[PDB]
Amino acid sequence: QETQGQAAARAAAADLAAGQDDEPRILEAPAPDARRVYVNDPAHFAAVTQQFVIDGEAGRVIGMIDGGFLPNPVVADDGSFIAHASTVFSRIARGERTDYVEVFDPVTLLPTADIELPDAPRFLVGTYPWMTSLTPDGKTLLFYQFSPAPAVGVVDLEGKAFKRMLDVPDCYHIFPTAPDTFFMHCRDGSLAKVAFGTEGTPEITHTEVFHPEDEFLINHPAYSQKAGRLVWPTYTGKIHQIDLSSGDAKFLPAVEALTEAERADGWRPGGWQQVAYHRALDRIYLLVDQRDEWRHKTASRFVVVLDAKTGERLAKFEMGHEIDSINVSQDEKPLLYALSTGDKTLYIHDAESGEELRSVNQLGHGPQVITTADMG
Amino acid sequence: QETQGQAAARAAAADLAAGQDDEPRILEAPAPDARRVYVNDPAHFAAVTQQFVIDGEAGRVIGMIDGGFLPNPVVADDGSFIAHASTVFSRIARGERTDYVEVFDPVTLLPTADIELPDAPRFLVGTYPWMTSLTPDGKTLLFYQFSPAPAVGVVDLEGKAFKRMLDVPDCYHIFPTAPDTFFMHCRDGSLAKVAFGTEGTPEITHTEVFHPEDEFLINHPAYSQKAGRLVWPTYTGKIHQIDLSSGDAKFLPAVEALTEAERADGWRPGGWQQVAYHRALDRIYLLVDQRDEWRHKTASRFVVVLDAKTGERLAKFEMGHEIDSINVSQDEKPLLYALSTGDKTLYIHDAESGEELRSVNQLGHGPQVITTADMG
Amino acid sequence: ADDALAALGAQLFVDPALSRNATQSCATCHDPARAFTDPREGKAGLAVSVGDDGQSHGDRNTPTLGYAALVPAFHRDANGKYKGGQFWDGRADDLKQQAGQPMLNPVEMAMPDRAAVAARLRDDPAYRTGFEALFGKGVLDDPERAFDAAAEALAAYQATGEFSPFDSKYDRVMRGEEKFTPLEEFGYTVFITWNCRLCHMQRKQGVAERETFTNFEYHNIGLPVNETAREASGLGADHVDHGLLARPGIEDPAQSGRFKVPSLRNVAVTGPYMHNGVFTDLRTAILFYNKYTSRRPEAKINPETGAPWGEPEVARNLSLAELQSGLMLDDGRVDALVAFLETLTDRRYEPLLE
Amino acid sequence: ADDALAALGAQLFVDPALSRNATQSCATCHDPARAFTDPREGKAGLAVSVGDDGQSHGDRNTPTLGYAALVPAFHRDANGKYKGGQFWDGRADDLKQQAGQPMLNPVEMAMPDRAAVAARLRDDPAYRTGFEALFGKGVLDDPERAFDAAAEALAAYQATGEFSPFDSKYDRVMRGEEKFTPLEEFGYTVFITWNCRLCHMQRKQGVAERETFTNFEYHNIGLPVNETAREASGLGADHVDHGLLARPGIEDPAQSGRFKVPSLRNVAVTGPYMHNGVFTDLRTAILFYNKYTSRRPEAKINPETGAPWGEPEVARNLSLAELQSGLMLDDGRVDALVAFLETLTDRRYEPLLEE
Amino acid sequence: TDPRAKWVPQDNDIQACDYWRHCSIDGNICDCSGGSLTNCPPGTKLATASWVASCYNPTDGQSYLIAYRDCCGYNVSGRCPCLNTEGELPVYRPEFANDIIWCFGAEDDAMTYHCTISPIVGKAS
Amino acid sequence: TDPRAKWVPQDNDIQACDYWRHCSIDGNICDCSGGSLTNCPPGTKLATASWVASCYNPTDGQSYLIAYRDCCGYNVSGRCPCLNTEGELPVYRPEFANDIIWCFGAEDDAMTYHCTISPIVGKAS
Ligand code: HEC
Ligand code: HEC
Ligand code: HEC
Ligand code: HEC
Ligand SMILES: [Ca+2]
Ligand SMILES: [Ca+2]
Ligand code: NA
Ligand code: NA
Ligand code: NA
Ligand code: NA
Repeated sequence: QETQGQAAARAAAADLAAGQDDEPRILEAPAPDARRVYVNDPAHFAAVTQQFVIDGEAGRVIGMIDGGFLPNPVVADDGSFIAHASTVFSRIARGERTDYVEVFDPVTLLPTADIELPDAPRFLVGTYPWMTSLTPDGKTLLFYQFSPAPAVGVVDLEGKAFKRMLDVPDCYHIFPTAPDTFFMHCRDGSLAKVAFGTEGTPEITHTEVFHPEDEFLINHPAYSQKAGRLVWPTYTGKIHQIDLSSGDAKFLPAVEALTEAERADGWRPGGWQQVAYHRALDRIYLLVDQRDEWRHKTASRFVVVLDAKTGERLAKFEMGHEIDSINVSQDEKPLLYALSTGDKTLYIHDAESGEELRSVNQLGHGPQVITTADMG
Repeated sequence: QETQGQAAARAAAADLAAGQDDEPRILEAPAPDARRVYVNDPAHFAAVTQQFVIDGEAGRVIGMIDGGFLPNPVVADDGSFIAHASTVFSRIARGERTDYVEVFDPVTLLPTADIELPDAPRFLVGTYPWMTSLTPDGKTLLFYQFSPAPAVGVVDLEGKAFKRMLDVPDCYHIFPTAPDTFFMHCRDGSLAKVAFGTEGTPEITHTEVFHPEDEFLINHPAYSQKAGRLVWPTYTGKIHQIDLSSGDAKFLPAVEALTEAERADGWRPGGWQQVAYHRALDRIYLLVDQRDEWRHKTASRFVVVLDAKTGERLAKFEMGHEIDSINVSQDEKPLLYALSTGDKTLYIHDAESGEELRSVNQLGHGPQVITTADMG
Repeated sequence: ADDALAALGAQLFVDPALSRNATQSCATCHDPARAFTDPREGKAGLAVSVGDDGQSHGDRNTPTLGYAALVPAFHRDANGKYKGGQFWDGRADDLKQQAGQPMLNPVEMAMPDRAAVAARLRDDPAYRTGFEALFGKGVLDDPERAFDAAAEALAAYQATGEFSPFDSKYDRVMRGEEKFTPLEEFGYTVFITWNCRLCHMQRKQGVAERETFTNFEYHNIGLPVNETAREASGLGADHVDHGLLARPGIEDPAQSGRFKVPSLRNVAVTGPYMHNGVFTDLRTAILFYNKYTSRRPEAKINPETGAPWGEPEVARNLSLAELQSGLMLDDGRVDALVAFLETLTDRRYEPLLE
Repeated sequence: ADDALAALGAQLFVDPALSRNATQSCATCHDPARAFTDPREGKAGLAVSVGDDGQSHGDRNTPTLGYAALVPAFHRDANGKYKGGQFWDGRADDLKQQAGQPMLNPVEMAMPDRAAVAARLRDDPAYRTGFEALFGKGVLDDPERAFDAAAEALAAYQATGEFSPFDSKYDRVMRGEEKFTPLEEFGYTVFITWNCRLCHMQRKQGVAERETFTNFEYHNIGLPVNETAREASGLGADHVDHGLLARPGIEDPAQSGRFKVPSLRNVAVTGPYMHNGVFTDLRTAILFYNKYTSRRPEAKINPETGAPWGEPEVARNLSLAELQSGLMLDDGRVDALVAFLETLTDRRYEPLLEE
Repeated sequence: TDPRAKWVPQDNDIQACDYWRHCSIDGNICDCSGGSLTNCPPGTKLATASWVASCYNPTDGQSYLIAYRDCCGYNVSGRCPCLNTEGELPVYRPEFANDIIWCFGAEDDAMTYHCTISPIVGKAS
Repeated sequence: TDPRAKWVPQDNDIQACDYWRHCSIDGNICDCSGGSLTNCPPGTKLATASWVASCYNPTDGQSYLIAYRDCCGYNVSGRCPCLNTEGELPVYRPEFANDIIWCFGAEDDAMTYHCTISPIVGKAS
């Protein structure tokens, strides 16, 4: 029941009473672990933004990272580093644009690489986790470009240099599967495999169309690079699962997150990060609520949990708050993270019981994106 | 009683019905007038900030201006231009610091000058209006430097160039009185008159000491350049008045904003911009409330109005809100401006009756500074 | 009377007696079977039309007469932008002032003067009847009155519902009578969200009562010379088409190289394209706009030639603000635009789509 | 025992019989009338001290012995920072290891060896009684035992209240017996808000029981050579005082030029200043720090000479992080700091404050 | 106020988030920062790009195409924030997508979001 | 909670604005963004400059000098904002003035305000 602030007050009183000296210094964040959670605040399109580095178990902010206009955060699964692609201007929001990649040490938070992206090539959009992506080996960062056309930038983090833009078809999002390979979702309804050697035009293969034109796949699918699992829900909560572990796309049996009776009762997924995927447990988590069909970006008060293999519901939680985004830790007995944009608060739940354990408030102006490293 | 938003809905509806066409374009702000009011938002020390340009008569936002870290706003009294001194960094709040002055067209709000200030010379402080100041002719901007020592930067707005730093004594604030002359308030309890050239040590002359070391003169005195009147409250609401209209300092009788009984009962000034001065009316407005002596930065809910000549109280307004800053328009039948940092709302009052007339909300994160032009 | 006036213009429109050697009428170059354009293959293909002498070619593509009646008289609006008038360069104030000009154009119908026109009208008993009933006895004996009256009849004729039926698929879909196909709806959506609608819509905002997919403004979109058409024109390789700057009274150098925004109605059936008919295909006309947006090497290449588009005839006054939109049209979006523009075909021209 | 050991040290401290020519005691260079410093004029003014031979000059200024007993024994803390010891370079671990060295130093007291020292102690009947009562019979017969015991005695004497009275105005103010003047209080506030507190306060944070205005650390503040002192010492134009690197066992080149932070107690009366006594005036020592912060031309000029401060003797490992504060001390704050430092004078030396 | 409830358009106040023309608006209403319904505030730059929605007008029972254009080159206004998604589709259908910063074509290559205007560019269908 | 009421120090929670050491704090408590009471959060830079206040400790009845130090180089944390002014004097007495961004001496010339630490430097007098 003793809060972190109270324990700190007693320790400081004990130090003063015992005459214990200590040097004012710059703290190091604790070593990255399974329970570390990052919360990004795109700040409702503000020119500058903030990332919050949080200890999930303590419910404590252990560090922060400044960003520019709608940055894309990435977190290496092995915990070795974090990074973002960011955007600044020479006069706040006006003048010369500089797009750039920064890599940070994950305990000092110090920038270890600052890589300028030529010709201001970043896609400026409400933050989608998979618009910027690390390759599994972590030596390459891939970012999406919309203007003048869909394109994918190759950033070498090892050599700390921009390499080139890749011409792609009318496709969206970046799901890396190998050092030289990533998948995209295309307007025509297919996925595009993009294989890029160190030189030339990439080899682009399409799969067969896997969803009809009238079936809308959300902007925030879950992707486990280590499982090669792409979990893509539709506006109705229908869930597409694609296995990419063999290096090619294999379409798993489609599953419904809601029942037909619930769908008729107006139950629909809604929010920002509406889906989480736990790799070890092979488990899908979805933000749902009762809502009109075009209120798809509003907060949801419920989470449903289903077996990815069979699509049986394992649980349904009443979250107790207006939740926009969810994610989970990738350790055993995982935490369920429930982020409220409206409350600016990360709510930390036990993923098994759905019970609220603790919370971290005051997370910016409009926090939206939760990132966890898969370290196991 | 019909709101601006309703009136606009009505007009837009009539345009659609009449088949009236219009071209989507960039608006001009209405011409600078006596009831234009500027609200700056230092945003509780955020790296980037906003200024709100407001029509006080309609209670409408007519334009905005982006700024960096704790910029200093100035407004030309004749309405010809606005300017600020501002600070940006190459990576949001970290990296290379650039200090610079911008001058803006008051109707397009476009920058007409961007003048770099060498060696990052700006004083970074919670915004005090008189830490950066225009000469009466509006050709020169003067800014205060604290580090490594008290200094005053001279910026030529006409030539759009930085000129020089001036070494000054242990003094503070800048109150210009002539093309080449300003006054400062000194630690020793005197004022310093600084008469400067393009080169050469400036002619620095101390007035007599005018207050004891245990009277505390607030960081936000009111200064009417056109009247040469400096209105300087102490923590207790005692007001020092200095007449600089002759070009030399003349010390006026001190007045008490609060009665002895009020002072005995805990009445003190408090807030940010605690004092306003109306030139034509020769009236002093002071933010006051019942408070502890060391709660001098908290909001006040009352404004006292007094005759600057006699010290006679003309009114005590109950503001009905938590007010941190006041100021007045400088025309006949002036408006009393009452800004709430907590509510992020500018409350617009009739300065004669004290009655709230209208309000402009959503003014940033922690708006603190009100500026008006004296155009008469 | 207004019916009779049009009826007179209907006669004059198909009358070769208004050409010097009586070989051509308005209908010869404005073929009612090809949306009032010219089907004849000349020295430069369909880019430019052959006059009455059988040899002379123009330097400009013959535009449709469909919906020309909806264009306002030439004027300068409050924004300083010239709008309306007739001809690719707006040198004619309106349909009336334009009508007589082809008649006296030596590279076109080639009548020596108004007198010669009057003489030809006077030779026709039905014209003496038709003109005099409308304009008074002895009208045809006065060359000035006869010429002006003929011009008014043709203008009146051009203003009939027959030239502007508004019965295209677009028009039917906008009356709720049918739906666009998936591809057509995409095309329409692209058209109104991309830079197209900045010039090819009547109004900036609101809904037009009679949309003709042109704002009537003048723009230099930076087109190259049409080599063979310029050759066929005989105006010389030294010649520059200065567009709107050619209108008498227009002196402003900022108008050099600017041309009237054509109406996109019947665009699918009125190729080749642009003021000089340089592009034979509709898809090419669309793809041209990619040269200002796309960074792909293929955007610099005219697909009809496999060579670079070519330098602008007039390198200045390009509408760069509008043209440099920051977004490239992919092949799917080009397909969609073609599909949408095909819906702008009048009912009677729908069989021409194949 | 505690009283007696110290009392024995008291005798040795004033005894010139511990110098070769018997002209010189500890008290000669560490004069109780001058806060245990050397009032004698040499070839380099009061910068360096003249030894027993009457000709040899040292290369370092003679520091106060007052409050030296508060300094911890030499060690390296977990921060990798060396702390404590005795001598400007901390080459002696503590007071006991230090005490005997001036006795054997040929530029100082100049006794040939421990046997010659033992011999002098043996000659005094009072020492035979005093030493044997504390260390056993025949102590003065064993050169090693006698030298070590003399060291012990001298160390014990320097640990008495005599050397660290804590009766300065500052101490009285901290007890609430009196108040600072506005100038002193300003000076105090400046001292604890400016970079001074980073090196001249015992602790990083919290409150010290027995503050002596030093963290006992080693810092190179970038001082020049004292030319007349270096000439007088005879060490050569090519000689470099490496400070802490000179201590045997210290091999780390980053310790070159670093010296022990002196206690600021009695500073107003122990001029001249710094390890080589380069500055005559207290104000001048203070102004030196402005060279790292001020941009004014005057800031790089030594006001005592009218010439630049000078190129650092060791132009590496300077404490730039602490020195480059970004804020210059104006004359008012210098006046204030002078006034504060003067309150650090032990009561018995308050009469010295006028000169 | 029930955020999940079917959106109810009104035609009485352009500054409120339930004004009929804002049916797929994302960001801030420009009328609250010195613009108007269909004009940009001074100092900002008007994009030529747009996202589109068919917004039902309750007044005349007609559905209009609103082509939302951004005013760019300023930090977000922070006044009258609104987010509606009537007929809003995912990013792969960008013409209907409203998370995108449609600042393309703006003068001085301005790409920062300040606010959005709501002009009618046609009748639906 | 009555803002104009006399400040009431406690010694049981360092993240609260009434914590005794925060008597003249202006900005944010570093403990709330990855620092601690007397240490800066990772990635920020410790200023060497400071402002002072005599703060009464209700635990031991002693008044201590708190020399506040800013952690700089980051945008304001936005967590545990507090502003107290016990003994706080105007700018012309800068050693007691808390509006000044006391970032001087910070590594890399960092001068942006992130948060403030509250270490004891002596006893009051
Ligand atoms: C020799 C072929 C030819 C004949 C015969 C001809 N035209 Fe044309 N028409 C053209 C060409 C070429 C242009 C464009 C010339 C230019 O823009 O300078 C044109 C332009 C026009 C325009 C302007 C349309 C627009 O969008 O700007 C109208 C109206 C017109 N003609 C009507 C007529 C009438 C009436 C007649 C019969 C008197 C006629 N034409 C005879 C080829 C011809
Ligand atoms: C800057 C204004 C402007 C913009 C933007 C614009 N156009 Fe045009 N368009 C013109 C003008 C002017 C011409 C005539 C050019 C000439 O011949 O000199 C033209 C010609 C055409 C033609 C040939 C029609 C004919 O009768 O010859 C087609 C087809 C066309 N445009 C389609 C488009 C499409 C599709 C887009 C959007 C991708 C577009 N335009 C963008 C102004 C514009
Ligand atoms: C010739 C003058 C002279 C005499 C005699 C002398 N000293 Fe010193 N003392 C010095 C000098 C010079 C230093 C500093 C030298 C150095 O740092 O290498 C010093 C340093 C010291 C220190 C270290 C102080 C500190 O703060 O680091 C102590 C303790 C000391 N002396 C005590 C004694 C004792 C005990 C005796 C008698 C045995 C004595 N001194 C005799 C000149 C003298
Ligand atoms: C970087 C740590 C550091 C800082 C910061 C510092 N000092 Fe020092 N101080 C020293 C060291 C080390 C010496 C001895 C230098 C030497 O002789 O090599 C010293 C010597 C002195 C002396 C001479 C005392 C004597 O016995 O010779 C005075 C006086 C002094 N400092 C005052 C100050 C004042 C006042 C400030 C604040 C402006 C200050 N110092 C800042 C470490 C520091
Ligand atoms: Ca054509
Ligand atoms: Ca000395
Ligand atoms: Na050709
Ligand atoms: Na002309
Ligand atoms: Na000397
Ligand atoms: Na050594």
